[PDB]
Amino acid sequence: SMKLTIPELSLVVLIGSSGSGKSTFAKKHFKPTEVISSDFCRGLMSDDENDQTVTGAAFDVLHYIVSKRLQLGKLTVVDATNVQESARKPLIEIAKDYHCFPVAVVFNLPEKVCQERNKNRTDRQVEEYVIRKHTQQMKKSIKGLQREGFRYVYILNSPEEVEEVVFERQP
Amino acid sequence: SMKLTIPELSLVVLIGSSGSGKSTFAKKHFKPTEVISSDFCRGLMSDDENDQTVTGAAFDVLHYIVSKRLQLGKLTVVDATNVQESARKPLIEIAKDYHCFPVAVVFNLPEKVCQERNKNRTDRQVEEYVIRKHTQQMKKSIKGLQREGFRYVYILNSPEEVEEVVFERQP
DNA sequence: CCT
Ligand SMILES: Nc1nc2c(ncn2[C@@H]2O[C@H](COP(=O)(O)OP(=O)(O)OP(=O)(O)O)[C@@H](O)[C@H]2O)c(=O)[nH]1
Ligand SMILES: Nc1nc2c(ncn2[C@@H]2O[C@H](COP(=O)(O)OP(=O)(O)OP(=O)(O)O)[C@@H](O)[C@H]2O)c(=O)[nH]1
Ligand SMILES: [Mg+2]
Ligand SMILES: [Mg+2]
Repeated sequence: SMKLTIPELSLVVLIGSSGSGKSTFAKKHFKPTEVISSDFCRGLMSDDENDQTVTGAAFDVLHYIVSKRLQLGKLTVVDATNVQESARKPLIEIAKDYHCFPVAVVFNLPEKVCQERNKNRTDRQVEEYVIRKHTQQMKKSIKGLQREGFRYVYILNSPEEVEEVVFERQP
Repeated sequence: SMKLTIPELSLVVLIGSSGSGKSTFAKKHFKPTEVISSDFCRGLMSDDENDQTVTGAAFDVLHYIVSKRLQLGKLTVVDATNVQESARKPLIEIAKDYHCFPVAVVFNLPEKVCQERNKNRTDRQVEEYVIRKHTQQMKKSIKGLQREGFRYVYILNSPEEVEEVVFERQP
């Protein structure tokens, strides 16, 4: 296995294109109440599936819920694309304010893996250009994550490595 | 600053071309007895500064000293180039054997910075082709370090980032 | 400088 160490109080930020397997991974490794996804926060704002007209409100709600869980000292996982620096920065600042380590888990998979998974999804699908763009953004982001303020940066480079991951939580 | 977290029980493996500043960095951040350098181990095998033939024995000696220190529960830093996967593999095995975390600290500096520091050092220089080779080997190594078994991988991407490092040791 |  590939062991990824995280502090008992962490903010775990998943970073990956649509189709990279972020939500699948979060379900496998974390309790449901530890995981706050952008899709869930959109669903609070709208009774339409994956409503694109409420994006800003949904991310405001995600930041708020994340902050209040960290205030209570509860480990939290942010399940969103997080491929833009502008997306990650508030999460780093929130972790700081609550004396929490921010941890990056990056799904560094080839674009084709994500494009192929996308076409077979039974929940929702995105257009090909979205995944092309996310993948470019993700790859561009890797080098500067430590400098951005992530205390541990874990990069997963294939489905096989993702599959092998085990988390070790430290008190 | 850039905070690098390491457990009190760590094997810290410095990875970098000749000239990248490994020994200077080790001296700034760790106690002298914590640092085992390949240069010191060659010196135990020969007073001939340029006796090429002692390299294999010197690394056997280095590995054994590291083993015994980790067995004693003493944090140890390996001060050698560590740019070949074959050099890192036995160090990872040692850390595992004594239930210690192997940590990678990578001096990802441009070849030119290393070449210039080599030209200007007054202690012991290497030939230009050596630094060209080391830098190529170092860059090729970065992606695979986590999969080799390093539990924390810290990449320093400029002299500015190297100077900003502070270690936080956690027990 | 793991030649
Ligand atoms: N074979 C295999 N398929 C996977 C794996 N992980 C995810 N998938 C499939 O890939 C598709 C996308 O997975 P998700 O976890 O929803 O991807 P995501 O990164 O959350 O995507 P977004 O929510 O759009 O950002 C789903 O149909 C998954 O079942 C995996 O580890 N192995
Ligand atoms: N300006 C500046 N010079 C440095 C720094 N670190 C090292 N140097 C200089 O670079 C030269 C080599 O530094 P070392 O620490 O000996 O490099 P090394 O990586 O141990 O080299 P090898 O033992 O040959 O593998 C010395 O002359 C240092 O004074 C630094 O952080 N800033
Ligand atoms: Mg998802
Ligand atoms: Mg040195």
